[PDB]
Amino acid sequence: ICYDAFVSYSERDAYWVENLMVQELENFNPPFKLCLHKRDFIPGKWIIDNIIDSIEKSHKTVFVLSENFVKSEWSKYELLFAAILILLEPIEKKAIPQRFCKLRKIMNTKTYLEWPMDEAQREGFWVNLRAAIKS
Amino acid sequence: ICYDAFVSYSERDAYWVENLMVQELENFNPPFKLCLHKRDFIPGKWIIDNIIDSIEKSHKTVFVLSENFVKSEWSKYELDFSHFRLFAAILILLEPIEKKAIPQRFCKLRKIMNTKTYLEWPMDEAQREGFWVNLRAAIKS
Amino acid sequence: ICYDAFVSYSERDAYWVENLMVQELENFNPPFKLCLHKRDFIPGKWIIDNIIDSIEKSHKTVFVLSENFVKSEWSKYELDFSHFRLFAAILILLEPIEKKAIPQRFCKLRKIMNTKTYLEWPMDEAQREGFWVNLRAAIKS
Amino acid sequence: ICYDAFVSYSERDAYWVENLMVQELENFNPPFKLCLHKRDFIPGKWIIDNIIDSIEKSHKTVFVLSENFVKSEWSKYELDFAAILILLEPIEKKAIPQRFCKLRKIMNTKTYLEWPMDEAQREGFWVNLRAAIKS
Repeated sequence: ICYDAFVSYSERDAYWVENLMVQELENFNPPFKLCLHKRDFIPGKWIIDNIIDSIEKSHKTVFVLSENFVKSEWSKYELLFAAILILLEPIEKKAIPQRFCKLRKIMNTKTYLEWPMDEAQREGFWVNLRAAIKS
Repeated sequence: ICYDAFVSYSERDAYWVENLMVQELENFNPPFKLCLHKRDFIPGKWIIDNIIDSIEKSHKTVFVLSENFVKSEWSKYELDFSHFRLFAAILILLEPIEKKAIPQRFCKLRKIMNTKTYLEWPMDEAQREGFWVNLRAAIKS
Repeated sequence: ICYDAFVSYSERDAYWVENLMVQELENFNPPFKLCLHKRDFIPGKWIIDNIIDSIEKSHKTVFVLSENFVKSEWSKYELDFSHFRLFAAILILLEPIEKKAIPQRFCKLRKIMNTKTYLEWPMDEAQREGFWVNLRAAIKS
Repeated sequence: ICYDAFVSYSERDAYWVENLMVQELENFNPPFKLCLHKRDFIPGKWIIDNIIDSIEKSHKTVFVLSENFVKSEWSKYELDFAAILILLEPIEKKAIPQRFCKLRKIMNTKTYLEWPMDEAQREGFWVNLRAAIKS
């Protein structure tokens, strides 16, 4: 085991993950060891490779859910269920196709963390996230 | 499986790989069949593919370490290609690399640089005769 | 698995599949989960895969056989998807076909028209009420 | 088993395969059951699928060798591991890159059949072939 978490996010949500989340975690004290998929990996796309082995070499895996993540990043996983979900923006459970089940399942169960649209509550969001990670 | 070794290096440490090691390994008798990174990858296909097909079509992969390579090439072999479990891979430490200067995300390489299991290019021309003796020794293992 | 069954059919045989089979299966109670070939296959993906992403994403595969079908869409499963050895796959037979008009390259489909293992869709405006019951039971099987 | 033989060839040698070869066999009597790869399968490219399986469904496997066969068809074999070879055009064992070795093997095994450069021997070319095919 090498990192405390594998963060699977989408190139669009990149800003949030590589900037803000990285700030509230990799710059914590003591710091968290993060393996950001989109930042650390060759921007080419894959599966067997790393992902699993990279995941299995990190204490936890974070899926930064959002509509962007559905379009382009989920598609693979459907085709770890330990796993920490993060709902960055509200996704319409319905608006989610019926061919993307495992998501729905893992979704509805509610083993997820919801990022707040209210600046004030962010301070707490992390607190729960770090806790979840360090769980 | 057509090569003896797939040498992966940085353009920075070019001269050495191309003008010293190659001579040393290719001319040696008998000679070695080498696949060469920044000097001989096939068109069309994208690099990473070439890199793979190479890593795949050759007995061993010889990595030429150097702060500049750790900064621009090593990420690949420890992540995107983790599934290749390359860590039999031979490592050459061309120059010195302080451990603490190694990105924290690179645990395989850190374990490498701690286990001191790499061929270290000597600065005393005298000792190279031996360097070369283990490099082949290694490749041909 | 994310779908109860994946219906593979021609475009000439739609009304049947898309209006009846749907009504009878996607409106039962409790309703079924169906993946209709010429209806829910995504764009950004190439058909073949689009298929493999359904075959595997469903408990069973329903092959609405017809004359047209064999002509315009059977090949795919005779060799392309011949590694999946689909022959648990349900085989419907919506209309008659002369076993002599079936291409000789379609070995497997031959065996299909011999062991006559499939649900033939009846002309009997009465014996049909039982086709769909044999259908569901094949799916839910 | 179901096919008399399998034909692996480069899209660029089709006119010879999908034409001369066929009108010489699939149109013989009794006709041969041939499954030409570039002709019958979907133009998508793969490996596990078909090929080995479709191969395990023919009494033989015929490779139509030629510079074009290497540029687009052999690369696939060299990486993965009865066989009738049909050298269409003379291919110098030199031009064969050091990365096409399982090839220089089969090649330097001279277990092939050459396409004659003289109209005369043509009619004969087809004989030896049909032989090896049915044999």
